[PDB]
Amino acid sequence: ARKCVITGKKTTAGNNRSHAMNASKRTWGANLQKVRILVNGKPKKVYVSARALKSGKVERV
Amino acid sequence: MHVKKGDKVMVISGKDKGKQGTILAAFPKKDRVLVEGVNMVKKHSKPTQANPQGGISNQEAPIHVSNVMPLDPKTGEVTRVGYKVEDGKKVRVAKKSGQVLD
Amino acid sequence: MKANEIRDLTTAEIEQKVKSLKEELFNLRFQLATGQLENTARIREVRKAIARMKTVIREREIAANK
Amino acid sequence: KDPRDVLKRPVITERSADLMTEKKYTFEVDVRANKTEVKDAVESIFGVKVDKVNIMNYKGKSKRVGRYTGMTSRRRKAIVKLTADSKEIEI
RNA sequence: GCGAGGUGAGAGGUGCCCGUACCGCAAACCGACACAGGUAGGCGAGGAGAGAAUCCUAAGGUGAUCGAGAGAACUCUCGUU
RNA sequence: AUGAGUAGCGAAAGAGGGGUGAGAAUCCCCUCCACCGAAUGCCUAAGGUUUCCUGAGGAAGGCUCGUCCGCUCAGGGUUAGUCGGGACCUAAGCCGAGGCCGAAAGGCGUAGGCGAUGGACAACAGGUUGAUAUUCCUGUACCACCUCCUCACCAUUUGAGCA
RNA sequence: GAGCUGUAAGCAAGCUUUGAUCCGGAGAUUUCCGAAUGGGGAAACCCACCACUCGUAAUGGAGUGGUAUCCAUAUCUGAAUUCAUAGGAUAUGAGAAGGCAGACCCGGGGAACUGAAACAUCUAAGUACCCGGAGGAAGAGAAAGCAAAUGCGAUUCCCUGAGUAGCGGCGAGCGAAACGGGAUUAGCCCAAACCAAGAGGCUUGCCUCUUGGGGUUGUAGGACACUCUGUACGGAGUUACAAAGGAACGAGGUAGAUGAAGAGGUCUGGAAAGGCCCGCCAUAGGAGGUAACAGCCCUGUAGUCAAAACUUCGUUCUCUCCUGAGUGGAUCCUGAGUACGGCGGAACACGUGAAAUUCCGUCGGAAUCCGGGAGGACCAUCUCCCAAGGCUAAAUACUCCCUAGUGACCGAUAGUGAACCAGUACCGUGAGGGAAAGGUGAAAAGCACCCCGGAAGGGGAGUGAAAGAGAUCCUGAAACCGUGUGCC
Ligand SMILES: [K+]
Ligand SMILES: [K+]
Ligand SMILES: [K+]
Ligand SMILES: [Mg+2]
Ligand SMILES: [Mg+2]
Ligand SMILES: [Mg+2]
Ligand SMILES: [Mg+2]
Ligand SMILES: [Mg+2]
Ligand SMILES: [Mg+2]
Ligand SMILES: [Mg+2]
Ligand SMILES: [Mg+2]
Ligand SMILES: [Mg+2]
Ligand SMILES: [Mg+2]
Ligand SMILES: [Mg+2]
Ligand SMILES: [Mg+2]
Ligand SMILES: [Mg+2]
Ligand SMILES: [Mg+2]
Repeated sequence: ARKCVITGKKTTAGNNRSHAMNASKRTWGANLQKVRILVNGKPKKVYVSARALKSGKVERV
Repeated sequence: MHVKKGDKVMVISGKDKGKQGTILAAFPKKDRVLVEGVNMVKKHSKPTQANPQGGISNQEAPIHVSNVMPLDPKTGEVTRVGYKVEDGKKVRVAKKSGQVLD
Repeated sequence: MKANEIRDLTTAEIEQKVKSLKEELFNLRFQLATGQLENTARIREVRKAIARMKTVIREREIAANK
Repeated sequence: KDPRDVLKRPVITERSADLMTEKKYTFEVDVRANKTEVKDAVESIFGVKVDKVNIMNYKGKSKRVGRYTGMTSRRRKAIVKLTADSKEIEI
């Protein structure tokens, strides 16, 4: 799924709000990005959120 | 039951109240017994393969076990029943006198 | 055959008795079908004898593997 | 498995009696026995020589006793033909 | 590729499980019914005939699960004026 | 209950003579007549699931009756190497190891499978029961496989043969 | 401890004091389907491979065991590609799978009818429902807390605060918390500084990772220095604070045992347990049954006992584990893409509002002890705490089930849909919907025999207290259907 393998950031639900305050359901996506990282010490390319990449601890291969 | 096949009991209730007789058969599931000479019924039997003539038979009918009491060996009066261990074997004792029945 | 007697035999001896009882049961079922069997009570007794013997055989197998 | 688990009981009917003149014996057999098993069992048990075994399955019959209704057990009937030069079965 | 034993013929032998009854243009299936309905496919004879049309018949099947009278009005289905 | 002993009793040719029986327009047999006959015949699906055959019964069911029945009660009846299906093949479609995708549940999909309505595939004639028949019996065949055997031929490391 | 072979009559054949049937504990067996798992499949069926075994000359046949996927562990190989890695093979696994108790719990998603007398903000409602994770409980929890006192001292739940403060097309409505009174109580463990060991990058006297020690807090604590002290004398513990194991004993659960006192006399009656006249027992006058209503007839009850085996709890012992005080303010440590902020939403009783506090997506982004957070915008002062790590029992919620019981609960149109062979019959392609139907008698003593009839059904005769109790068999109302006739 569109869930960050490292931080777990995934889609979350909430409301959209019009000016008249009408509420309708919507989701917030994680900013997931295809990157090569170590998965069990074996470099696989998986989806990681930009935020998890921001640090730099998540090293690309 | 407090009585068993073979015991001489007195009938304490019913038309045959006061009559003594031997238990010919016990029916523990129904709490009824068969007492010699008590509760005679007239069965209207049809001719069958076993009995070709049929006829109206006189026959003992079971009575409820709570309508009979065993007799005391000493006095010959009715007694309630108790139990004691004797030689590593439980036996019925006549509560009135104390003596063993069987 | 009560269980105590069954246990005194060896496994080889018991399985033979099973075969003998199977012969008895087989003949009894044939007699019943033809209406030539009087003592119907024998069938159930033989079945329980076979069960009894199989129970003792299996008991020994279990004590062996343990 | 033992031969005597395969054969259940003989079938004793006008039809089976007729077949016993042609040296064919009708048996009820275990519902899982194939006709090869039937052939082997008859030889072992009765000490005869089997020419061929024909076999058929019978459905349960619908049956009623008062308000209660149910099915009879399904059966498997084997007709065992002996060879011309074989000993007959004794029953 | 596999391979020291092979190929062909004859003789002998082995060949398991499931279905198999009966209805199936029907009183047995689908229509609540022993219901003027519906139900794929194979065979489907003779005379006249182009013909599986039509009429009368063969093989074969069937006489239809309320009847006996009467022969009014009227209704339905027909015939002639 | 009333409507009411009213509507209806669901397309159609029956008649008589015997029989059975407590009882017969209605069941059985006989005779003649009548109807279908590109079907109202024969076979065989899907489906039903014992309704099939024999004997007995007449409560209920059967639009009447009933001695009768596809009904009730007892028994009995379905036989395959060759027919149809599986130990053969695949179509549409379905499922799907890993895999791809998706808030979750799940969706999609590769290899590989399943899946006839199709492809492949060896038995015919006659006889026989109240009830089964390319199945049982008689006769004469065929297909695959196996070798305690027999014969013929070939070949034993470019060595027949299998594939 | 004397009969038994179920309902369930019947016939048949048998078993049992050499102890059956029956009751309880622990075992064995446990076809096929089902997560179903050797493969397939239209659940309960079909077809295989590998070892071993039965059988045949052999084929064909049979029995037992193994053979799903994923995950974990070990071993062997290792592509494109050189080393490698992916991948593949073998072995090892009481690893997972599925179900449910229609309940309770925590989350992911999440309505509409309806209310507002219309309706969109709002309400219904974070409800119904779907999904995931679970546990016997779950969640929360050992102060970056509540407060504003000569303060309190984890969390949870009950009372109260209070329908208050507030929120709100300030409409309909929504609606706290703290203090106070209670139930229950319980506290702990890491990360970092530092020490020791070991290893790889040599980044080259530095660094990272890995082990053990050390250490856990706020008018500061710890490291580090100083002393004092223990190293088990003594303390704790498998419910947190490390983690398994074994005994002895006690009290229970899962069958049972024993257990007082009237056939008292007499009266009706088919039958006394009732009436009348007398007794007696009672730690037992609960209850059911027995031919009408029984403390003294039966099973029982009060009371006192009982366990080969299995199981629950408790207490001791064994066993296991374990130092904690004071003085320093040189230096060092005290949880970073974190706290927090903008933007977009959500949760807080609180609808963006003056909006503190908490959570999510996206982007930006601190201080780090001379430090940091909160006290409802925000600043200053003061007061109280020390976040960005984890664990933690009890009080609480619920009941499908087990045991024992209770009811100014129902009594067959009631009470469960279901007192009865009911989730059945029947209806539906299916999901699904869904009934009707209790009573002979004390005892079958269930009407021998005779008469009419083919039978059904009757009339006698018998049984019974009663057959006007004869199988839809207690009582038997009204509608409705008849027969006879006093008046018209
Ligand atoms: K009594
Ligand atoms: K023609
Ligand atoms: K009633
Ligand atoms: Mg067959
Ligand atoms: Mg046929
Ligand atoms: Mg004219
Ligand atoms: Mg009229
Ligand atoms: Mg008609
Ligand atoms: Mg017929
Ligand atoms: Mg009729
Ligand atoms: Mg086909
Ligand atoms: Mg409204
Ligand atoms: Mg007692
Ligand atoms: Mg007593
Ligand atoms: Mg009475
Ligand atoms: Mg009811
Ligand atoms: Mg009564």
